[PDB]
Amino acid sequence: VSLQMVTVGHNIALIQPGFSLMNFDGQVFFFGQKGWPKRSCPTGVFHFDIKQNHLKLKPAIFSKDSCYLPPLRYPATCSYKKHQYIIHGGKTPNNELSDKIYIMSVACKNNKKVTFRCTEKDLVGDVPEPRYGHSIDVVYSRGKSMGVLFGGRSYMPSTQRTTEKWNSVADCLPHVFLIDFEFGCATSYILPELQDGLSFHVSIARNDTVYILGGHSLASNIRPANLYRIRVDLPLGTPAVNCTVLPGGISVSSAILTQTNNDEFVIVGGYQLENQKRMVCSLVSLGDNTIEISEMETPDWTSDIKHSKIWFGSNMGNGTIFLGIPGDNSEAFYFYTLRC
Amino acid sequence: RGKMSSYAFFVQTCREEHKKKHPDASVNFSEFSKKCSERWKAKEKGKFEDMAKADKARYEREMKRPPSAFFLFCSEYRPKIKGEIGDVAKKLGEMWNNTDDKQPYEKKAAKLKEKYEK
Amino acid sequence: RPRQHLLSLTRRAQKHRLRELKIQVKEFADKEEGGDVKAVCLTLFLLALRARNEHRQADELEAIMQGRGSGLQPAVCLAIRVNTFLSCSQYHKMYRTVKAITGRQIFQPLHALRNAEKVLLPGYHPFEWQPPLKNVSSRTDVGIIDGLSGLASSVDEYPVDTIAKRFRYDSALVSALMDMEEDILEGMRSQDLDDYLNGPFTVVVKESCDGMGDVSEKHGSGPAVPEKAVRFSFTVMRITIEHGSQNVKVFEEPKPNSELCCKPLCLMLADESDHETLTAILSPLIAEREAMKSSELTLEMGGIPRTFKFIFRGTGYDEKLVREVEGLEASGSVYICTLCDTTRLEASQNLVFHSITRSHAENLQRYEVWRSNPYHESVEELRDRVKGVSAKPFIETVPSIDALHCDIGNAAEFYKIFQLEIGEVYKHPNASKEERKRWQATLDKHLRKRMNLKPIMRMNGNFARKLMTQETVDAVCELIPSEERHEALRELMDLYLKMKPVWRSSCPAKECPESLCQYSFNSQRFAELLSTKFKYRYEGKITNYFHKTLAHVPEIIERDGSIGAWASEGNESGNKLFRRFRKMNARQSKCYEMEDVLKHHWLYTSKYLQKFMNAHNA
DNA sequence: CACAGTGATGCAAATCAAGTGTGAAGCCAGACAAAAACC
DNA sequence: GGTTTTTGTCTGGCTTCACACTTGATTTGCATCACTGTGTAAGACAGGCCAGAT
DNA sequence: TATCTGGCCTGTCTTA
Ligand SMILES: [K+]
Ligand SMILES: [Mg+2]
Ligand SMILES: [Zn+2]
Repeated sequence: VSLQMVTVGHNIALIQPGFSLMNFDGQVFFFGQKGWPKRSCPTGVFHFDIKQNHLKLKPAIFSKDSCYLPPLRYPATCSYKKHQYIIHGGKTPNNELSDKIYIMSVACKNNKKVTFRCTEKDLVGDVPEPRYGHSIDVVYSRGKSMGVLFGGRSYMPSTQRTTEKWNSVADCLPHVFLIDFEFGCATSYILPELQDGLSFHVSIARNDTVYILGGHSLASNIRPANLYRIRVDLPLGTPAVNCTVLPGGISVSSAILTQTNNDEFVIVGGYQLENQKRMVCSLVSLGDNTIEISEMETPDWTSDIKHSKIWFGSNMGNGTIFLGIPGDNSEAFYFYTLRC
Repeated sequence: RGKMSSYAFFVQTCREEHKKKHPDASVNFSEFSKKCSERWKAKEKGKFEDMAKADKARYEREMKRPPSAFFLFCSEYRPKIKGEIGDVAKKLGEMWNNTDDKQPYEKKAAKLKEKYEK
Repeated sequence: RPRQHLLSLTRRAQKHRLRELKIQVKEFADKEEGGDVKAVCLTLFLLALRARNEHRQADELEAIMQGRGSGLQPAVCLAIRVNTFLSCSQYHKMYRTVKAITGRQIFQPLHALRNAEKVLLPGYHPFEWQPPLKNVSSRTDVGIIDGLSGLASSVDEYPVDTIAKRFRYDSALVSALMDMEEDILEGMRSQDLDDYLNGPFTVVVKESCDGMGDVSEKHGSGPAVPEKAVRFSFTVMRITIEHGSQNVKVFEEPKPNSELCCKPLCLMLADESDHETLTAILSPLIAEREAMKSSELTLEMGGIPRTFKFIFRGTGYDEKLVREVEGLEASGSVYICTLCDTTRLEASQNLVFHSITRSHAENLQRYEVWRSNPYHESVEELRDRVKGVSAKPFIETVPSIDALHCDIGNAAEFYKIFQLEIGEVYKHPNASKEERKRWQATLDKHLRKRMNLKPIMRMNGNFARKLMTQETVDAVCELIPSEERHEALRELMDLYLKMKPVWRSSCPAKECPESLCQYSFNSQRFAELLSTKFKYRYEGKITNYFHKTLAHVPEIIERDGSIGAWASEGNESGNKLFRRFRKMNARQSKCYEMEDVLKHHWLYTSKYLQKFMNAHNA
């Protein structure tokens, strides 16, 4: 666990809280630029590579058959196995929520320059209302694959929305969503175990189970220390989901998550209280029917991170985390990598 | 206070004499000043002359919107009390304090409040 | 004992002095004036005063003999306070001193003026919308609202770096309308219409928005805000009534660019170029505004309910901000115009023959085309097909021209031609940067000598106003050797000055009819001059505003009747008010500076308050 | 130990308004006389 | 001293005016709060570097 | 050869 300062290039102003990194074969890429795309990079997607602690963000182009998805802050992102990425929800630069879902896959990789295919996936049934700060994962049960989508926030509904509180948000109803990408349909499941709304939580998916960690419940304004197990059964008939509550969970919202090794991940970052960042780190070890959360050695944080009121970041995919804090005002943010 | 000359003491004693001689009668000022001036115009005056210094010593020691509901109620109960200003007000206030009672007077004031505003 | 002066003496002493003349005056009264000593002395004194040219004391004595209670109604104190720029703290100093020295409460204390303000601010008068506005609240007592409109600020969400206060849009309009009520009544009268007539009035609102720099942050606890501001404002431009098969103009703003009548609607400490924060704050304004298009305001004026329908014209925007909010590319792009689809190379070849095709509704279609890419095109081809609309618009603006910034840009171009004419670039193609610096230095010095202009870093309205004259071309010609080019500069400037009044005056049809008639003809020869005798600069390229000025002025004028009256110059002058008020009319604290400025800037724009200051000119 | 503001708040102090008859202050009348400044 | 002008005193009644008190509601006075701006360009000095002088 | 001053440059320090 080594912390390291990162220099940034001329277009550092793109990086904002709510950005996304995607991993395609050890090459990292960047999505969710601040502002609408400019002529320097019309897709708003960037090859994101740190060479000797220097980050150069370099524009990437789309295939002829691609959509031009708007930059999205706090979307639900997810990796799918033939490798492709799922993006659902998010805020647009105009502060609208997209109900849309986009698929990011590589189209071409000649001369170590990458062309992406961004295709829009239509969705019918019980489509989840437009959201941000929510999780989406794919599971595997009896040789069948299914997408799970939980929690998040949206604006009030048209019936009750007032220009005077036009930007007020509220946690979506905690229904678990099963989303089949092959058929383009979506089924909602209300569970008595999930009564509270929850967003900015951590989602770990192994086999046919998804773990819901931490997060913030807006109605109660509490960051739960609970853990929730959701297992999806995929038989020939109706798929069913069972929710189990497991004591000994983390209390943290907005935390990041990287996979260090098979069956283990690290949790870092995030907030314990509105004005108390979570400086501790957790190790998660996954058994077939067991999950183990254990304290691990804190990193050698600097006096900037310690006293920063906020921080943000994301997993880069190799067990390293790209971390940003608001800096001086010049360069608005200060960026660090954190290896494991 | 004031300090009085010999001629002034003279005029005062003449006014006292005239009052005792003629009680029912009202004196004219201009004529009385004339006749006092002629009577004053060497021994008679010595008494007043010595009285003036005693008065000088005396001068030394002297040197060293329509109305409130209470107002509406007050005005009506005023006639009865008169039959029975400061004492009136005290009685009015004590009885108004001892009294749903003042709801009608305040309804009248409520009607008058819009009339004052416009 | 030398006689003392008469005025020093005691009442007794002056009686003895005037005893001789007292009786002498008494005879004259009984003889000539019925024994009225009071009135014959009052008149003798008054006449003695005016004999000594001392009319003030005579006039004051006259008001004492009558029962003259001199005091100013509070709303009149408000008007004097607001419009003379006195602060409450200074006005309280004035009030206090007047009352102490005169002994009379001529000016009202602040608690009264503070109560007088209530009528003039949003949320006082009642109103109703038929049908009810969508997503807007039927409450009618809503004054200053938090401009973040409930934007999520928990440490998980996006960071909130701005502070903002606003009026609800409808609620603001009502207060504006009620402020204009006397002037709407008078306008009907002067059109020979029933005062009580209540028909469907139509209100045309001019909409302006503006970014400022150099707004220093205060010390003290709060959000670390940026040193920039954005201001959204509206101006009521004209009101007509429908009386038969006619639209009768009952109000038209006389000074359509005056800070007096640009009303503030939203102040925020934010960067206009921070799209996320700009749309978070203003989205509730454009929602309120959209709802008002589909409804009729019924509001009570003079006892009689009146209906009002509203037309919103967003024209107080400079080109940079138009492009940001209508999803267009930035002004360097090859798509040079916000009004047409022409390319900057085509604008230099054709020059004049283009018509207005862009619109808020087209741009929304085009974004969606951009986003969806329905012909599965290459980026080049996709961009060509949507003509540079690669972002989703979020504000409806009129396709127009801002006369202030147009005026400024054109002058800045002429200033560059003057430089290049001095270096004889028409004859010598290449020249070093040092060689170019000196061209500017010559021109800068000469403009100081012959025009009294000092040099400035960035071009000004007044600089533009003073540079674009034929006296200035005379000055510049002294520096250019070739008189074949004195002729070209003189003509180019003559054409320009035949053109300018069209896009600047309030009614070109009434004010420069021959200028309006000849525009298409004159703009052709202007364009031909640039292609012929200025080929060195205008071959393959032209500026945005030259294009707008040359190709769209006549159409805009017939669609709208004016260009100048819809300019941003009024909203810009409001910025000057922003700065003054932030210093000297608000609480010096981070969490009240915006609402105090908003409230007091609204007052400063009240026509009801302004009228008390034209009372001398009855 | 700079300093005169910047506007809104809210609490204390003032003011108001009504009933009517007390005393206190100034005033008038003619005439002459204290003090207090000047040859 | 003689002389000249300020201030009175003597009286009965004339007018105008402040005051007397209580109650609840307005209208004024005032201190309080955390922050504002005016302080805002260039010279002195040391230490490295290398070509042309010693 | 073997040093050696002087400009030159950059950079910090002092007051604005
Ligand atoms: K002006
Ligand atoms: Mg500006
Ligand atoms: Zn055009």
